[PDB]
Amino acid sequence: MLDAFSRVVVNSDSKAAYVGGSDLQSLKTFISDGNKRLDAVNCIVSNASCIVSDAISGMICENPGLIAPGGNCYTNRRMAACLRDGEIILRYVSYALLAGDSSVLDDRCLNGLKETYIALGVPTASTSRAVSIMKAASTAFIMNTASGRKIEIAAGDCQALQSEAAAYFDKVGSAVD
Amino acid sequence: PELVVGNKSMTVAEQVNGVNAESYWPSSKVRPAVARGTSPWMGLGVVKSYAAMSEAAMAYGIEQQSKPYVPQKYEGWSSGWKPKSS
Amino acid sequence: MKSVITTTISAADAAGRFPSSSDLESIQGNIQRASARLEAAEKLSGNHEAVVKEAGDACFAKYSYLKNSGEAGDSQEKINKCYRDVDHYMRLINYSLVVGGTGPLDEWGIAGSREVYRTLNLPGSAYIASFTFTRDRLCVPRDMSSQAGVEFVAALDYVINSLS
Amino acid sequence: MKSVITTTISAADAAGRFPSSSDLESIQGNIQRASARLEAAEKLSGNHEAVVKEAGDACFAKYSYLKNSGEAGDSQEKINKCYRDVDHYMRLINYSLVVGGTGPLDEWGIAGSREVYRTLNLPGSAYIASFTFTRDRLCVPRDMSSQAGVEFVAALDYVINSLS
Amino acid sequence: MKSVITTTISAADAAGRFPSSSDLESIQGNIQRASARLEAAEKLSGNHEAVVKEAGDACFAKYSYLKNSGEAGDSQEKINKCYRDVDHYMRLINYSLVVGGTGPLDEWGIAGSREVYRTLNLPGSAYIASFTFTRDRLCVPRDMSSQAGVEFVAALDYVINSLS
Amino acid sequence: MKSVITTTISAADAAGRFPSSSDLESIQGNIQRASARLEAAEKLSGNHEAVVKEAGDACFAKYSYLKNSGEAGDSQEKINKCYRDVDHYMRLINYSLVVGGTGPLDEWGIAGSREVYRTLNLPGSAYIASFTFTRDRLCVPRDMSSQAGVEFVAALDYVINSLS
Amino acid sequence: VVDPFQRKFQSIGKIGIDYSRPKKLATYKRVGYSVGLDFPNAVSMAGHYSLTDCTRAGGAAKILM
Ligand SMILES: C=CC1=C(C)[C@@H](Cc2[nH]c(/C=C3N=C(/C=C4\NC(=O)[C@H](C)[C@H]4CC)C(C)=C\3CCC(=O)O)c(CCC(=O)O)c2C)NC1=O
Ligand SMILES: C=CC1=C(C)[C@@H](Cc2[nH]c(/C=C3N=C(/C=C4\NC(=O)[C@H](C)[C@H]4CC)C(C)=C\3CCC(=O)O)c(CCC(=O)O)c2C)NC1=O
Ligand SMILES: C=CC1=C(C)[C@@H](Cc2[nH]c(/C=C3N=C(/C=C4\NC(=O)[C@H](C)[C@H]4CC)C(C)=C\3CCC(=O)O)c(CCC(=O)O)c2C)NC1=O
Ligand SMILES: C=CC1=C(C)[C@@H](Cc2[nH]c(/C=C3N=C(/C=C4\NC(=O)[C@H](C)[C@H]4CC)C(C)=C\3CCC(=O)O)c(CCC(=O)O)c2C)NC1=O
Ligand SMILES: C=CC1=C(C)[C@@H](Cc2[nH]c(/C=C3N=C(/C=C4\NC(=O)[C@H](C)[C@H]4CC)C(C)=C\3CCC(=O)O)c(CCC(=O)O)c2C)NC1=O
Ligand SMILES: C=CC1=C(C)[C@@H](Cc2[nH]c(/C=C3N=C(/C=C4\NC(=O)[C@H](C)[C@H]4CC)C(C)=C\3CCC(=O)O)c(CCC(=O)O)c2C)NC1=O
Ligand SMILES: C=CC1=C(C)[C@@H](Cc2[nH]c(/C=C3N=C(/C=C4\NC(=O)[C@H](C)[C@H]4CC)C(C)=C\3CCC(=O)O)c(CCC(=O)O)c2C)NC1=O
Ligand SMILES: C=CC1=C(C)[C@@H](Cc2[nH]c(/C=C3N=C(/C=C4\NC(=O)[C@H](C)[C@H]4CC)C(C)=C\3CCC(=O)O)c(CCC(=O)O)c2C)NC1=O
Ligand SMILES: C=CC1=C(C)[C@@H](Cc2[nH]c(/C=C3N=C(/C=C4\NC(=O)[C@H](C)[C@H]4CC)C(C)=C\3CCC(=O)O)c(CCC(=O)O)c2C)NC1=O
Ligand SMILES: C=CC1=C(C)[C@@H](Cc2[nH]c(/C=C3N=C(/C=C4\NC(=O)[C@H](C)[C@H]4CC)C(C)=C\3CCC(=O)O)c(CCC(=O)O)c2C)NC1=O
Ligand SMILES: C=CC1=C(C)[C@@H](Cc2[nH]c(/C=C3N=C(/C=C4\NC(=O)[C@H](C)[C@H]4CC)C(C)=C\3CCC(=O)O)c(CCC(=O)O)c2C)NC1=O
Ligand SMILES: C=CC1=C(C)[C@@H](Cc2[nH]c(/C=C3N=C(/C=C4\NC(=O)[C@H](C)[C@H]4CC)C(C)=C\3CCC(=O)O)c(CCC(=O)O)c2C)NC1=O
Ligand SMILES: CCC1=C(C)[C@@H](CC2=N/C(=C\c3[nH]c(C[C@@H]4NC(=O)C(C)=C4CC)c(C)c3CCC(=O)O)C(CCC(=O)O)=C2C)NC1=O
Repeated sequence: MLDAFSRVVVNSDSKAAYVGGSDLQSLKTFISDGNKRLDAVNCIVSNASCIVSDAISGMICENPGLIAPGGNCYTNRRMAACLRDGEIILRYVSYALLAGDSSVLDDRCLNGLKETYIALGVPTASTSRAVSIMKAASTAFIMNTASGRKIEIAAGDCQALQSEAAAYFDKVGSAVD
Repeated sequence: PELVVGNKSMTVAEQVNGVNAESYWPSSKVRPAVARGTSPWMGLGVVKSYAAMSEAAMAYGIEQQSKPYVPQKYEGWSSGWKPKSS
Repeated sequence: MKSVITTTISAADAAGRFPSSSDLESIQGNIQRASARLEAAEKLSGNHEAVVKEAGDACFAKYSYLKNSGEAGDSQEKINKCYRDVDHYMRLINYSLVVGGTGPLDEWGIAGSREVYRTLNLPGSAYIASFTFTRDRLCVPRDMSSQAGVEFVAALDYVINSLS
Repeated sequence: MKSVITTTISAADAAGRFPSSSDLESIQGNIQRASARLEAAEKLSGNHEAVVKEAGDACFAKYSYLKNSGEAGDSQEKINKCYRDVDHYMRLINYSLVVGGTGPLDEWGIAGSREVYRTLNLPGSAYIASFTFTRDRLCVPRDMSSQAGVEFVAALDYVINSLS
Repeated sequence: MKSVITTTISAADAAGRFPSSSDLESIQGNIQRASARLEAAEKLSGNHEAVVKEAGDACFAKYSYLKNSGEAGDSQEKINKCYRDVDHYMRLINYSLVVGGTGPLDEWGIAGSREVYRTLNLPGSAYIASFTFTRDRLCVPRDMSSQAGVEFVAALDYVINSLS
Repeated sequence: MKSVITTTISAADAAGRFPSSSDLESIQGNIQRASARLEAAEKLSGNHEAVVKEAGDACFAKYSYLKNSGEAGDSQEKINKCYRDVDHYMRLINYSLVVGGTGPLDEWGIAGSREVYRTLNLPGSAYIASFTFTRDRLCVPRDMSSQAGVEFVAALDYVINSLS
Repeated sequence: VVDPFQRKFQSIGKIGIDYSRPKKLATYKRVGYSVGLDFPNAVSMAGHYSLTDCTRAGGAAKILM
């Protein structure tokens, strides 16, 4: 588990030197980025159950073969495990947004997931579709452009951070495929 | 209008309470209430709601209960079914 | 999928013992009460469509607010998902009547239903209204038989007590 | 009862280690965000009665069927239990604002609420309607403050995401 | 409203005289063919939903261009208007079927049909496709007596020959 | 998925060589002709529905026997599969216009189409009638542009030469 | 009951039936599904994968092999 700080430190350890100027300058841009990252994680957390509900329900409604008898969503217990997994994926993405580095997302959840969904017979393209729906919904919450919720924040540009969160969801969706 | 109407002279009591109530007489409505165009910034004075249900909560309830989706007869579920997919 | 057979096979297997006369008496009782259960399964497979239709109709007859604002069945599509779900529950009552335990109904219908239902805003009392409607729409001599009818009631009661 | 202090004390205790500078930075942040949280706690302790009253009123304004048949608030007694429950949830939002974590709200309110609510046929959507009404009845400059207002919204959103 | 009794009462009224034996024979024939008419009325009131369902489904089965742009029943609402209009038609076939003269079907449905359709853009041939589907589909022997079938087909034929 | 980029990267990779100036000139040409291709892709994404509808309408306008006996589109459902397939072909023409090679159209549409079409009794000449109809419904200055229009013609011609 | 060896080789069942407590991704990768491969009849297929392994049960890689 490594944040931004630990990434700078471990890279400087492989380089075998002290920390220096430019790396600390980029990390100063991280700390000044600061409350935008805080409020961003607050936006993705305080809507998260609803994101998971809408995303998995959208996954089923796009592809109705999941709910067809014999599909991997066809049962209550399969559906419960489905909702549970979508909740976990959004949880580790939120951890990767607090840390600023995807080492937590790589070590906790992404490691050994493709072989797991291969082992269970979970269709991978449907999972990548659900991850993509969580991506678009999550960036729509992070720009405060949701069509059902518009909460008050002071104005500021947040393109970079949205590209960061989209990079984590593309890491997950690229990882299951 | 007798040739058109035929036998359907409506009584005064039904015609007042009919569809054309506001157009049968328009005149004698006694003291129409008028709502003034207040600015939302200034509340202008002393008003107590004096209602069982709050003004905000009641407006919320009327807006939630507003218009029921009308189930129609022909989207009704048959024996078997397949759910349509977008 | 729990039944008499899987209970005594699972138990004798857990002891590591050959199946003694007690297991044989258990399956003896299974083939005693079998004819009643299969009678009720045959009749349920007879008129299931009218059962599900009357069930959902009384379900929206009680709770009309679902088709009002709704954070519920708010389209004809979602009412089709309603009658689909009642088809599933009657189909699992048919399967539990054929197996003769609550096995397939529990492992396919009941297990982890609660997370789905609290996650997707689905109230349980509407389902319970539907099943209590069907249980009140039973007949003592008319539609099934006395004793098999009791079996049917038991299964549907299990569903209600698993849902409330 | 989870907070900043109990998290870093519990973690450094789990390591068996004296509290390093990291824990000190954590409690430093606690005393940074403290003033906002205490502001919202003071104003919530100011007008709690109108908050609970408007909240429950909108809760029955949406779902009228509760006071109809009802397998719900079907007496003045049960409506008293209704507004008691909304008093408890607001009291726990106040407690979680003072502690500054979701500790007392989770361990007193959220833990095992689901068994009580599915056992006593209490619908969750009514509570959710109440809290979403309160969260929409917030103000950016008017009633609390911008920043602390955000803190309050977060707490209430946690309740909603724990209930749906 | 045309029937046997209204025609003969209006006839002897036109002569200004009391009803002779001829009008009595006419209403005697009315109470002869009555039971066949009302048998057809009972079965039509029985299964009207399936008749209208097959009628509209075959109506769009023959003509697909109704769901094309913007020329016809292209939206869900307009197709709902289709099914409710065929509901009115079978309701008027039931009404004139009870009366036994084509009076109420004429004065309610047929009168001013043509003026309404052209301005709106409603094709009468697709209505003809629906009714001729239901005309052909019915079996004289299986779901009713031979006489009632004839009566039903006659009424429906009137609809077609009054439409286009 | 073949394009300019994948061809020169795949070739220079097959040699095990760095990308020389020749590859750079190839991608230079890709970013030269890019503007035309993306113009035709934007306009195809504009009015694809009218294109597919007129295409299939002329497809059954030529070969009427399909909707006759048919061992072909013999329902409104199969005509929906018809217009779905023409939607897929136009969607792959869009994809090949965005990529700028025949890559996704060949690997998704053309590869293995022949076994499916000879297995499911689907004649190719009807598709070819549809595409030649769309290619005759092109415009020199009007709808797209001269140059990009030519690009579109080429893509559609490739489909025809892959199908006949 | 089942032998301690035999349980390692066998399988992991579905959740709501076979095991109440949900399982780590580690235990699907490491134990899982464990089938050995038969001796190759061709030169091309020999040195790519190991043969049946003893006292070890791999999982989810043996699917791909
Ligand atoms: C720490 C991270 C972490 C995860 C990410 C999950 C991943 C995960 N999911 C499942 C298991 C499962 N996951 C799903 C989910 C799916 N249902 C579908 O329709 C979709 C394809 C997909 C949701 C998008 C289902 C249905 C099961 C149960 C599969 C089965 O038993 O058939 C299992 C096996 C154990 C179990 O049954 O719960 C694991 C390890 N678990 C973890 O511990
Ligand atoms: C402990 C938790 C914790 C948080 C969650 C944050 C929340 C937070 N954000 C801001 C403040 C801010 N937050 C944002 C963020 C946004 N920019 C946008 O384009 C988006 C809508 C959004 C990111 C998704 C911006 C732009 C400001 C400054 C607003 C302004 O000054 O106009 C402030 C006021 C103080 C400040 O200026 O930093 C606070 C308390 N702070 C905390 O202490
Ligand atoms: C094997 C058993 C089995 C079941 C019993 C069902 C249970 C079930 N229902 C839904 C899903 C649903 N179920 C309903 C049904 C309801 N509509 C209402 O107005 C009523 C409250 C209620 C009927 C009485 C609706 C509306 C949805 C969709 C909910 C939504 O998307 O908002 C889902 C999620 C997947 C989906 O969208 O289909 C599941 C697992 N599925 C199964 O596999
Ligand atoms: C497989 C399960 C299964 C059921 C649970 C029943 C349920 C059921 N009962 C009726 C229909 C009926 N059910 C009864 C039964 C009786 N009414 C009384 O007042 C008596 C107290 C009671 C007998 C003890 C009657 C009389 C009808 C016809 C009229 C009615 O609706 O009451 C109908 C409508 C179709 C019909 O008329 O038969 C249905 C679906 N049918 C099934 O196939
Ligand atoms: C402790 C926390 C706490 C809050 C967050 C507030 C929330 C709150 N607001 C109002 C009440 C109100 N709140 C607003 C605010 C609004 N005006 C609008 O144009 C916007 C929609 C919105 C600001 C964004 C208004 C206008 C009223 C009065 C409503 C009325 O009387 O019609 C009331 C009822 C009592 C009153 O009239 O003051 C309450 C409890 N009060 C509290 O005690
Ligand atoms: C510490 C926190 C804390 C809470 C939050 C409450 C939560 C709670 N409510 C009830 C119990 C109850 N709660 C309600 C409330 C409701 N009436 C309705 O119409 C609405 C849906 C809803 C108000 C919005 C009702 C009616 C009961 C009694 C239910 C019954 O007996 O049928 C119970 C069971 C014990 C009892 O009967 O009091 C509990 C634990 N109790 C606590 O100790
Ligand atoms: C008492 C008897 C009685 C009837 C029989 C109907 C007949 C009728 N239909 C429409 C009106 C309509 N009827 C239809 C129906 C059609 N849609 C199609 O695709 C098919 C061609 C056809 C069904 C088979 C449609 C679509 C409209 C609306 C037309 C429009 O607004 O464009 C109207 C005009 C008023 C309105 O918009 O509702 C009337 C009088 N109304 C009556 O009062
Ligand atoms: C009120 C008037 C009224 C009618 C006129 C009928 C018309 C009608 N017939 C059928 C249904 C049917 N009708 C026939 C009849 C036919 N068998 C053939 O060999 C011939 C082509 C034809 C007799 C001349 C058959 C066979 C069915 C059943 C079709 C099937 O299930 O495949 C159905 C569907 C419901 C059902 O299965 O019964 C309906 C609505 N029903 C009504 O309510
Ligand atoms: C990615 C690209 C892509 C395509 C282009 C289609 C091509 C395609 N069409 C069909 C299948 C079909 N395609 C048609 C279409 C036709 N109906 C007719 O009257 C005309 C001759 C023709 C429209 C012009 C029909 C009717 C079927 C079903 C054939 C049958 O089942 O008899 C199938 C078999 C699977 C299925 O049944 O859907 C496939 C692969 N599918 C794809 O994935
Ligand atoms: C992406 C591919 C693409 C196509 C292949 C065209 C195809 C196309 N052309 C028209 C429509 C038309 N196309 C033309 C073109 C002309 N008619 C003539 O007689 C001239 C010879 C010729 C110009 C050289 C004309 C005039 C119309 C409008 C009237 C008509 O149908 O002819 C329409 C109907 C919508 C409209 O009016 O614009 C469509 C779908 N559109 C597209 O978007
Ligand atoms: C639940 C099912 C189940 C089984 C089927 C067995 C299978 C089994 N057998 C052995 C173990 C053994 N099994 C045999 C049996 C054999 N002796 C021979 O001469 C023959 C080749 C063969 C009998 C036909 C022997 C000899 C051992 C001990 C091997 C040794 O220690 O060398 C072991 C290892 C543990 C042990 O030592 O007991 C296991 C798991 N165990 C189970 O739990
Ligand atoms: C066609 C002939 C043929 C062979 C001769 C083998 C030879 C072979 N074994 C391994 C690979 C292996 N071989 C074994 C076998 C075991 N290691 C132990 O310590 C145990 C004593 C023993 C089982 C009894 C193991 C465990 C591996 C993987 C790790 C290793 O190298 O030891 C590999 C590398 C590829 C792989 O991992 O599978 C190869 C080429 N494979 C073949 O296809
Ligand atoms: C008929 C079957 C069906 C569904 C179910 C939806 C599901 C759905 N939601 C989306 C995407 C989506 N969903 C939400 C969340 C959602 N919107 C809100 O404003 C609030 C409060 C929400 C929870 C209640 C957001 C915020 C987005 C992003 C788009 C947007 O700005 O609204 C997307 C776009 C995916 C993408 O961009 O790739 C889909 C497909 N679509 C369907 O066809």
